[PDB]
Amino acid sequence: PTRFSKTRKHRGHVVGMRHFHLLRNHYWRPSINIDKLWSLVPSDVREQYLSGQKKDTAPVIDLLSHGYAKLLGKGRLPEIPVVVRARYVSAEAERKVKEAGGVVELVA
Amino acid sequence: NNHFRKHWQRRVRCHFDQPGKKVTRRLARRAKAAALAPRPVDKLRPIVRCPTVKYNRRTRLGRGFTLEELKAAGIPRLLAPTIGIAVDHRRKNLSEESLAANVQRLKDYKARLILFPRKSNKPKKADTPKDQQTAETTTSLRTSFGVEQPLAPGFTEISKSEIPAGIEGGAYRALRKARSDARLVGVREKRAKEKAEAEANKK
RNA sequence: AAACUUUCAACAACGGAUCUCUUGGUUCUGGCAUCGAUGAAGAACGCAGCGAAAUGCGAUAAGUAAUGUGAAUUGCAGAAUUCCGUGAAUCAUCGAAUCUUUGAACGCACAUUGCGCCCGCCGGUAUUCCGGCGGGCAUGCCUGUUCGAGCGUCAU
RNA sequence: ACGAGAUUCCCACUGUCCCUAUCUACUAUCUAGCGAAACCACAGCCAAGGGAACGGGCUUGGCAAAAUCAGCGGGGAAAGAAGACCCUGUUGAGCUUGACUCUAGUUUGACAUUGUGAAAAGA
RNA sequence: AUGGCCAGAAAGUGGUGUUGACGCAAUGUGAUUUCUGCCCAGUGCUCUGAAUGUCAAAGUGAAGAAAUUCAACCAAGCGCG
RNA sequence: CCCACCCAUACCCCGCCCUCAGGGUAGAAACGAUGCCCUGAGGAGUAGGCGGCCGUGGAGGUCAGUGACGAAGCCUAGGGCGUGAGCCCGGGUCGAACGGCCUCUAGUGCAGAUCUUGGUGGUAGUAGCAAAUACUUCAAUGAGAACUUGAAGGACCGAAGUG
RNA sequence: GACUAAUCGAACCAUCUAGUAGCUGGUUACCGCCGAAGUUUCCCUCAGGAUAGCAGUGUCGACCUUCAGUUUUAUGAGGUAAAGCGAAUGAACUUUAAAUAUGUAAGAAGCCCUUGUUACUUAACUGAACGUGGGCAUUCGAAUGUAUCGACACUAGUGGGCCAUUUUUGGUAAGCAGAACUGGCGAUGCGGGAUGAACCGAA
RNA sequence: CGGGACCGAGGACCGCGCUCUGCAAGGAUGCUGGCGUAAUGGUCACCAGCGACCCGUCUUGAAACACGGACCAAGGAGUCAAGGUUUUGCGCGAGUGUUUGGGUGUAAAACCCGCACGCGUAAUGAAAGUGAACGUAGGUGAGAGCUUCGGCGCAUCAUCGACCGAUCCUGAUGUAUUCGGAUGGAUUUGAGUAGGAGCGUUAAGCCUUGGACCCGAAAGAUGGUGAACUAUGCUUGGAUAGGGU
RNA sequence: CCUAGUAACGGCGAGUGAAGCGGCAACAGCUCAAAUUUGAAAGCUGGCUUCGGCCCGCGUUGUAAUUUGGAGAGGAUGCUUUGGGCGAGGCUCCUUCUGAGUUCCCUGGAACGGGACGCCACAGAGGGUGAGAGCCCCGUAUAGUUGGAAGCCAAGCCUGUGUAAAGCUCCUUCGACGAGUCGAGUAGUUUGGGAAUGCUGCUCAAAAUGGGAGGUAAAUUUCUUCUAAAGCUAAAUACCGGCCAGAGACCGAUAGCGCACAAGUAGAGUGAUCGAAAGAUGAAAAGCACUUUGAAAAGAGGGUUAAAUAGCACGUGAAAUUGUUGAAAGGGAAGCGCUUGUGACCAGACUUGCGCCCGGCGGAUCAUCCGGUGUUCUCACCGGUGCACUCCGCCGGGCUCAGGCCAG
Repeated sequence: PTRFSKTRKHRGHVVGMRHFHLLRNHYWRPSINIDKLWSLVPSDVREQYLSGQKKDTAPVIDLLSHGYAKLLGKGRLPEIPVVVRARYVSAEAERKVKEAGGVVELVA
Repeated sequence: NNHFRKHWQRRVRCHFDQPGKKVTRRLARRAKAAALAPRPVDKLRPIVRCPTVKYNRRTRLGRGFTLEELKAAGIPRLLAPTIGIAVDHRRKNLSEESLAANVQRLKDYKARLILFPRKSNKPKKADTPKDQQTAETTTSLRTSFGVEQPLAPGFTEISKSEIPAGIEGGAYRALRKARSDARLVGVREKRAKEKAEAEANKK
């Protein structure tokens, strides 16, 4: 607004390579850490797994359906076997999934 | 970074006509629906998968059904655009799955289709009889025949008895190995030809 | 003391600010597609009982016909209207018409109301003279018709 | 020879001067009528002091009496003087030259337009 | 004169030109009289006189699997004389 | 060398204004708590920075707002309030609208720009109305006659003319 | 360099165009609270730059720690005056010791001791540094003052100006020209110097 | 113990006290007179004593010079847009943003809808690529607040460690015997991790680009109009006493 | 919209800058050349028609049918498909018509203002009418309702049926597909494509699983995508021109377009061009009869009007500046600040209130109790009861206090 301006108060006193034809769809690969991995489970079923009411069932999580392509290994996981389907995975993330008791499945 | 070094004020576009253009589009759609009644306002579209590795996780509506899809659904290519089916001769079926899905889509549409005779007093065998011509109908094929599952389900439950064993050696090691052979595919072939030539020379 | 100069006040002057008004601009939005050789846009000259302009119109000239409304127009003058009606009006609508000289402008020209040509009709004693009236006479190109030219190719 | 070209001198001649005076007409003047403009912060007597070499206004003095008319050219005003001159420019423009980059014109070569035959020399 | 001097964006374009050396075009000096200090050869003027010394494009040859690279040849002008 | 005396916006005491700082204020008889009560210190200002308020055109809400028994505007040696920008009233004129409060909004505040447009002074009843030889008498007309007319005179152009 | 419609070292008309200027002029109510500055350091200069320093609004952190254009104490520079040489020796003599301002230091955030290592150093486990542990709160170890804290963020002007006292360096026939500190002015009214940028008193 | 001047802030009581029936003790009362209106007070004009340069701009350090101002009314100059940045207010929060579009409507309003997308949630490297826990998300010294009074210790700061990417060195088990890169070190590096903080919006300051606070050049360019003046030329016309030699 | 100020381009850097995907709006597909109809040019312009057709011709150097790459041509095979004519009804466009006070009172020149009593409302948008009007008038809202024209959509209903055309399925075979064009070199220009862009000129100049493209030059071997050098086509998109219409937190006659007016006019310039100023009496002209003075313009009486303090100089009527009247000052400037005085002119303040003691009046809304009601649940109001030593006003006195200004 004009009436709040200072002008109204002052009234009276005045490297590397080049990539030709770059396509970002080649390099699209969003990543998610394992400390966000259980957030992809719906909240009710997630709470049932965390409480321990499913001792005969293991969850399968597809990252590509959630919009992620790579699983990274920041954080820690609970002792629940989880099947993870991903295009890419880091070595620490796969190690921590194996320690938690699940398996990392590679998809395209 | 402001790009105002040309005569930018000569071609400034404002959008005060946004509500009026919405009103005009709605009036045109109402007129089109009234002219097309009782047919739907749009054509049946196939389900296709988006290109590139970024968008190949999601499906959407395409332009039209292929000739192979129409032939496998038993709809002639001259009859198809006259009964609300869009036809695309450019698209091909490189796999069974999309072909079968679109054929089932066409069969569902043909099962739900009501076809009035060209002459009311001379019905034909391919036309819908008058006692079946009355039903509750739809006027939006994009709504009644939308993409129900654009993405795969992100969550599934299995028992721990059927957890897969996994790739031997690890998924990370499998990816590194696949990249290694992809980079070294030519070197192994060249050394194999060299060894074969040496063996042929000194057999 | 007056006059004079200046100041203050009232009233009167000068001038057109202020206030209020707005058949006007400005901006946005919605709808529509319609100029011209069947002569446009523009220009000039004329037309009302009494107008110079603006507006309207074209020698049928502030206009004609047709449809509708239904009693005016107005500054003056002069006439209304059988009012129980083919009917006032500077009325509206508008399908029929008129539409001067020009202008892409078209017989040749135009700084000329200059000079022609072709075919009819009429009038004056008129086979010959004179006058008037009407219809025509640009260029490029297309299709077709008809009349032609050339040892260019042939038949005979 | 010719010259509204620049210069020195001689005779004649005379108000150029000694040295000014006088006359005429039209103005200026006064009246009737008609009637501007330039310019104008405010105004207008001086002397001494007012550091920045400047006072009209300040300080200290001289002084100082309405309203006016004809003249005058000291001062203030007054010069299309916001001129001229000097200085500065990321200055503009005209002009010159083996300044830079270009270019009209001119000149030379090649390709095409460009065909039919000979005679020699090569490959 | 298949020329010179010009003009035009170009033209089956125009001028000089209805012209032809007693002519046309461009310079310098500027009536008449007087009048050409002495001698050259550095800049310049012009000589198709021999050279390939510089030497563009096109063309020719060699190597390479090719892109390409390397060689001679090389007009006018410059250079030399 | 000595005594008294004069006075600055300096110093002392008192009042008031503002700013800053430190306290108090609910089993609320309790307050524009954005208030009120107590105490102390300080007060110049260019460039510059910040805060609060006044005013103008228009918008929403509100004041069951004002008004032909007179809105707005204007004049006023007539008053009241505010440190101030301003606000309010009385009197006269006048004729159709306008205002207060809280938010919203801007083409919002002038002495200058050799500013723009319009209007008006002093100068000033002043400069001036002085080239082309020149006018005069009677009568008529008319409200009014140097510059209208008729007659009577006097002159000028002077035939490359004032024809 | 004349003329080409009062226009000519390149006419007039419209448009691009509200062309550009670092140069000139102007830039609109009030009150309140603060409030400045002129080589500090670096860069090739003038037709140069940044930058230190000085300011205002906000905040935040325990606005915790205290610090200070001051004096004193110890110790430097200035041993320079001075007293004596019945002290020695002879400004350069000294037992002693100036005025003027000036550097450094004056605590628990400190002081040492011990332990070892050293890649420092030393003849050297020797000093010192690095750590380790312990002892020291009996007075926290001069005066005076202390609404004076610190860190961010954002914003602004000025950043090789004038005058003067003192110190110091050079000079001129005489004038004077450089630096360093301080004060005043540019921004400032008041009383007195008759008057007034630089004087006195006082804001 | 006298003589005089100026002032009277506050508004029940509370307190310190004293000379204690009361008081000069945390701020003036008592008595009396005239008048009750222009008498006091105020405004305007004028005289008188004292005081007092004409404003704005420019310049430098400042004056002076210089520039603008005859007078009055109305008009008249830091605006808008886009993009950043810091701060304030608001909503939601590891999410956030309905308004390109669709639905709806009392119709440019309001209300409703969701896919994609932007920003943020992960960085580093030229790239290929790889990608953040030894530990109650670590130790030490501070640190508001709390405490069962032993300590626990937010934000933040200092310091020592740990992890991820990049650079250099070594090269393990294995093996498409030529691939793979574990393990261990050494440097700087990155607003990297180490118990997310952002997204949208409002308001203010500042910065960048646009005519960019307003007025002002000599200029440059594009397309047109003039030889009625004047200059030269062509065609066709016209004109110029009397003397001397 | 996003991609994205990204890939990329750029002296001495100022700067420049797309595209694929993705979401949405809107969707619609096709026609030739290259084939022999060859058992029949089956095609077409024009002229004359008796409206049956007949002629002059075009054309075989190719007009019809068929085919267009998604294919098709030829076979096989067995089923499907078709042409006309009515048409209820609906929509678009001009037309007839629509509710309610001029009721009473006051002010006013005039109610459309104020007060009262009503009414209409799917209409309280707007305008006019002598001042702010839902009901005075035009219109406004909604369903409809008259009359007319031309189109489009359309539920259904009558009839011919297969001479011919058309679709589907399968296949040995065949399967023509655009040349100075593509491409290459060079030059200019352009682009983010100054290593990967497009266009044009000159030179060279193709091919048959060939050719183009696959954003770093080349060779070899592959792969993936289309099928150039012929052509048509609605929609979503643009719009300072034209016509019609509706609006606005816009401007209110120096503003807003140059123009609200006989404005692109008057006027200027040879010309190209340049280009203004200028709105408002009053509700109604009722625009001043008549007399008088002047040659006249006009003036004075007298009129109109609600008002001439509205007189075609016309609503309101500021300032600069001017005249008259009144007051004042003035010995070479005025103007301004502080403080008295003089003269002129003014705003306030005050006028008496409160509380007692008597006397005289005029009334029982005194205290208590009862019932009802409401509340804050113990406080009140209402109805009865007071019978005048109690309450409430009034009128005369007397008393105390507080009251204005200047002073001792």
